[PDB]
Amino acid sequence: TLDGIKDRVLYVLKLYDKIDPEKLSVNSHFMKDLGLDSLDQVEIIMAMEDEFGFEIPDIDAEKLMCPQEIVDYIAD
Amino acid sequence: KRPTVRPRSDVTHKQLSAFGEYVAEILPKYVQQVQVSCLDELEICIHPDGVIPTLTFLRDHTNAQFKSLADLTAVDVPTRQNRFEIVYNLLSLRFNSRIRVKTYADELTPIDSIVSVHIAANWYEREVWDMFGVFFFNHPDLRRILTDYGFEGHPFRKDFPLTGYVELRYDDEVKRVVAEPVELAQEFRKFDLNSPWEAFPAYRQPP
Amino acid sequence: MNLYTVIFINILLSLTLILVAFWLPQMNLYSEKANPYECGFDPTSSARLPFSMKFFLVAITFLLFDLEIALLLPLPWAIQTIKTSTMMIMAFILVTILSLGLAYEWTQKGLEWTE
Amino acid sequence: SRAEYVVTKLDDLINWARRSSLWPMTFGLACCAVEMMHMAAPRYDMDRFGVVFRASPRQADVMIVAGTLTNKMAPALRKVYDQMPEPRYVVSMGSCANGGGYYHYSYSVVRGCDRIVPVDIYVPGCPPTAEALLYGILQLQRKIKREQKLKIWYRR
Amino acid sequence: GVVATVFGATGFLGRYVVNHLGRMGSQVIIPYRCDVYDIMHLRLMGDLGQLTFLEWDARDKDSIRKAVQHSNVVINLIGREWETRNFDFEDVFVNIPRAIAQASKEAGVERFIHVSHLNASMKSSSKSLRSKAVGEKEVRSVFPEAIIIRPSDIFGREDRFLNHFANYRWFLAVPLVSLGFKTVKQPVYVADVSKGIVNATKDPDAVGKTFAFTGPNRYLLFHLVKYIFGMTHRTFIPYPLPLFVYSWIGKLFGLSPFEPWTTKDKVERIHISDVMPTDLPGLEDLGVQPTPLELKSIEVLRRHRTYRWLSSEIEETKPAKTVNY
Amino acid sequence: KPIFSRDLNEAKRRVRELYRAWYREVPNTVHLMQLDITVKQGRDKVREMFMKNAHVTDPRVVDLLVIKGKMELQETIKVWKQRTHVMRFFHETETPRPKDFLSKFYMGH
Amino acid sequence: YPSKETAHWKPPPWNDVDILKEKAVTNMTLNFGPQHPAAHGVLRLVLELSG
Ligand SMILES: NC(=O)C1=CN([C@@H]2O[C@H](COP(=O)(O)OP(=O)(O)OC[C@H]3O[C@@H](n4cnc5c(N)ncnc54)[C@H](OP(=O)(O)O)[C@@H]3O)[C@@H](O)[C@H]2O)C=CC1
Ligand code: SF4
Repeated sequence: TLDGIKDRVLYVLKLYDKIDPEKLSVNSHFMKDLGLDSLDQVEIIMAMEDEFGFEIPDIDAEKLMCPQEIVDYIAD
Repeated sequence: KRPTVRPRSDVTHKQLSAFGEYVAEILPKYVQQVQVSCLDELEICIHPDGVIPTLTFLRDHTNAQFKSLADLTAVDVPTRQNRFEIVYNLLSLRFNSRIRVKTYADELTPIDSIVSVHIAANWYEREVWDMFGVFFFNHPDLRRILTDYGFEGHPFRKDFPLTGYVELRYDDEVKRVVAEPVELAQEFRKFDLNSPWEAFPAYRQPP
Repeated sequence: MNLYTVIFINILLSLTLILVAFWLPQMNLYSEKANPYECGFDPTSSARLPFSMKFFLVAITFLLFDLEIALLLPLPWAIQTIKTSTMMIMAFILVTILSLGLAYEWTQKGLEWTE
Repeated sequence: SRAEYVVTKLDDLINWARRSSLWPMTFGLACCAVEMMHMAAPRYDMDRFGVVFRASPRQADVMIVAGTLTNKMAPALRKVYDQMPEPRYVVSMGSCANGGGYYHYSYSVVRGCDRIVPVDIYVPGCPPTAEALLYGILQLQRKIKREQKLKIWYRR
Repeated sequence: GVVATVFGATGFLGRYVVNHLGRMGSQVIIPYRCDVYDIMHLRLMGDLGQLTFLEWDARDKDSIRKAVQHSNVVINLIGREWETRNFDFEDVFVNIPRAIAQASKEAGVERFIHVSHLNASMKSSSKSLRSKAVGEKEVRSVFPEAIIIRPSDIFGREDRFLNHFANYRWFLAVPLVSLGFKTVKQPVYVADVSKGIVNATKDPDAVGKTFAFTGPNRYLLFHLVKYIFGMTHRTFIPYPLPLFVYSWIGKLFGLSPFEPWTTKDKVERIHISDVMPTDLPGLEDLGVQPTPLELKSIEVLRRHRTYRWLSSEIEETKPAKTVNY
Repeated sequence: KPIFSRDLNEAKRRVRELYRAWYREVPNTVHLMQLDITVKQGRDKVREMFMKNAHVTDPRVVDLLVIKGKMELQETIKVWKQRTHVMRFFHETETPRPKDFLSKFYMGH
Repeated sequence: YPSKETAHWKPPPWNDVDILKEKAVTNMTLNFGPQHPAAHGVLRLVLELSG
C-alpha cells in the first residue's frame, strides 16, 4: 500500500520538530530545501525505522534525501 | 679495586654484543639499531612494523626464549618527530637473561597489539593507551584503565599539566560529586635546580 | 490457652520492639540514603532478574526425602505393635529403598551441582 | 530537680550508648588501613573500647577514611557515607585524607576527603601511629559525650 | 570582599544560601543554636577559613552583636512554621528580626536582607503572614534601607511543600478546601530563591527595595496536587472538606511535642491563594531565570514512589494546567 | 597513512554510525540510571558533543575521535559510568562568565 | 481446509525439533567492591555470574 507508506512517512516527518510543517513537502530535499543536516537526516531515518519496524543500513540510508525517496525505498 | 665504584665484568657485555649481532642479522627487515649499555643491557630498536615478528621470534626461537614480558612502557620525548617510544622489557628464564626492544609511535600512528604473542600485554597496552594516547591495533578490549571514567586527556604526556584541568567536590545543591576547573590555595612550586656547569663531559652534544 | 497466650505475648513483644525502633529514632530521609546497596556503586540491574539455581535437582530430591521422613516418623508408635516382624521388615525395606534412591542419584551424578 | 535536669541525664545516657558502641565501617583505601589493622591487632585492641568493625554501611556509625581518595573513588565514598544511617561520624586518618598528602598536586587525587564528606576528626600522620588513631577515636568519643541534643530540643 | 552573616543557615533555604555564598567566595558567618551535629552539612560548603560557625541565642543580644560584628551583609532567614513553647510567631517574625536589624544597624553593616513571604499582609487570615507583615514594618523602621524579599512557596528536596503534599498518601485520600479550586499557587525553586538572595547581596540597585520571588507558572491547588501525585505514581483520591474541619484536623496534628506534620496556620497558608506580581521587581530583576516546577519536580518526588514506579521518566506524567489569572 | 578510514567519507560513515548508536542508547541510559533529565535533553547533549568536534578535517583525527566516543559509549551502555559521571556532560554547576569586554574589565583582568 | 485465521500457520517440522530463536542469557552483574571486605577497599570487580 504505497499510499499508506507515504502517509506514515509524512506523519513521521511532521512529528519531527526541526522541519517546518507548512514548508515540509513530499518534494523537499532535507539538506537543500528544509535545511536539515547530516545528523538530522540520520534521526529522520531512525524515526522511519521506528515507524516501519524495519532496519536500514547506512549505505542505503545516506541517499534518502526526500520523502518520495523514503517511500520508494520502503516499497522494497 | 675501587671501593666506591661498581665492579664491571666484560663476559656479559661480550655475550650481549654477540647476541645483538645475532638478532640483527636474523631480522634485517625490522632491526634499525642495536646497542649494549655500560650496564650490560641489550637493546634492539626496531621499526614499528616488526613488533609482532620480533617478539614472536624472541619468544619461540630456541636460542632466545624470552618468554616473560616483564614490562611494556612508553616514554614521551616531545621534540623528536615520533613522540612516543614503546619499550618492551623481556626475560628469558632458560638463558637467565634480559633483553629490551624499542619502537616508536605518534599520536596518529598506532602500533600492533602483541596480545597474541604475550597475554601479559593485555593490560600494559591498555595503560599505555590511557596514559599516552598510543592506540593499538587488534586489541581484545582497549579502553581506559587507570584514569577516571569520563576522564579526558592523557596524563603522562609531558605537555599535560601536573594537576590537570579538573577537580571534584560535593555540591549540596545538586547532591552529587561535581567536576570543576582546578583552583589551588597554593600553586605548585617549580624550583629551578639546574646548574650552569656541565657535570658529565662524556655526554657533551657537539655544538 | 497457655500456649496461645505465650505465643501472642512473644508476637506483641516483637511488634513493640519494631514500633519503638521505628518511632523513636530521629529520621532523615533522602534518595541517596534510601537507594539500594552495592559496594558503593549503583546497581547495574534489578535484583528481581532470574537467579539461576545450580542445585535444583537436589532440591526436588529433598522434597521426596522429606516425605520419606514423613513416612518414617510414626516409628515410635509402630514399634509398640505385636507384629514386630512385619514392622521390622517394612522399616528395613523403606530405609533400604531410600538408600538405593540416594545411591542411584549419587552414581548418576545428581548430587553434583550444575555448572 | 527539673525537667531540664531529667533531660540532661537522659541525653547523657544517649551519648553514653552512642560513644560506648560505635561500629566503624570496614573501609580502608591505602597504607593507613594497615595501621588501622594494627589498632585492631592484639596490642591495642579496638574491641576493648567497644569499637568493632562491620562490613555493611547500614550497620556502621563512624567512617574512617584511611588512605588516598582519588577522583575515580570519591563518588563511591560519598555513596557509602550517605547510605550510613544517622547519626554518623567521619574520622579522616592520614595525610592523604586530611588534605592531599604526598599526592596533593596530582590530577587524580581529591585534596582532602572533607571536600566530599563532612569530617568529624582529623588524625595527622603518614601513616598515623595506631596509638594516634586510637587517640583520635577517644577524641571522637569525647565529642559524642558533649552533644546535648535533647537539651537543645527541650529548650527549643 | 563580602562578609555575610546568615542568621537562618541551618534550614531549608539557609543551606542553599550558604552554599551559593561559599561558591561566590565570600566569607560566611553562621550563627547556630542547634546541636553541632546539625551543621555538618554546612561544614563542607566552604574552603579553609571561609565559614565561621558561632553559637548564638535569640534572647542574648550580645551573641547577635558578636555575630554581626565584622559583617558587611546580614541575611536574616529566621523562621518557623509552628509556634514553639518558648518562641511563637510574633517572636520569630518580629522580635528576633527587629533585634537582628537593630544590632546590624548599630554595628554598621552595609546591607541587610530580610526574607518575608509573598502573601504577607496585615489582613491575612494566617497568623504567620500577619506577623510577617509587622516584621517587615519593624525591620524597615529600624533599618530603613533594608531589602525585603517575599518568596512564594519554595519547593526543593528538603521542603515542606511538595514533600508535605506527597505525604498525604499515608492518609489514603486528599482533603482539599473547595476541592483545590479557588486557590492559586505559584511555587518558586529554592535554588532560584537562594541565587536571588546572593545576587541581591551585591546588586547596586537592590538596596531599599522589596522583591517578590515567584515561579514562572501559576497552578490551581487541585491541578498542582494532581501533578504531584502523578509524579509520585500514587492514587489521587481528592475530596472536599470545609475549612473549619480542616483547621480542626490541623489543630489535632499541631499538638505533637516535636515537629507537627501540619497545623492550623499551615492549612490556612496552603489554602490562601497567592497574589499577582503587581509592579514588584521579581527574580529577573536580580538576574535569576526562574526554573519551572516541571523540570525539578522529579528530583524532589522520586523518593516517594514504590519500586514499580521508581524508574519512571519525567515525560511519563502529564504537566499540570496553568492558569493566567 | 590510514588508521581505519581511508578518507573523510569513510570516516564520516563511522561517525554517523556512532551517532546512531548514541542516539539509540540515550533512552535506555536515562531509564536505567534514573537521571533527572529528559530523552530530548540527552539527545541534544549527544548532538552538542558531536558538533563540538565538527571542525576536524583529518581522517586520522576523526578515527581517534570515533574510537574514544565508542569507548565512552561502551562505558555508558555498561553501567561502569555512574550518574555522577554522566551528569558531568551538562555542567549544571557552572555559572557562565561573560564575553563582554567591559564585564571582563570589571571582573578580573 | 484453510481459514482466514489458519492462514498464518505453517506445517510442523519433519522432526519435531523447531528452529527456535536464540535465547538471551542475562548473567547477573555484581559490583564486588570497592567497599567490600574482600576487595581490599579499592577494587571494583565487575562479576558476571550464573547463580
Ligand atoms: N516554603 C518556604 O520554605 C518559605 C519560606 N519562606 C521564609 O524563608 C525563611 C526560611 O524558613 P526555612 O528555612 O525555609 O524553614 P526553616 O524552618 O528551616 O527556617 C528555620 C530557621 O530559623 C531558625 N530558627 C527558628 N526558630 C529560631 C529561634 N527561636 N532562635 C533562633 N533561630 C531560630 C532555625 O534554626 P534551627 O532550625 O537550627 O533551630 C532555621 O535556621 C522563613 O522566614 C520562611 O518563612 C518564605 C516563603 C516560603
Ligand atoms: S597518609 Fe601517608 S601512610 Fe596514610 S595512605 Fe596516605 S601516604 Fe600512606
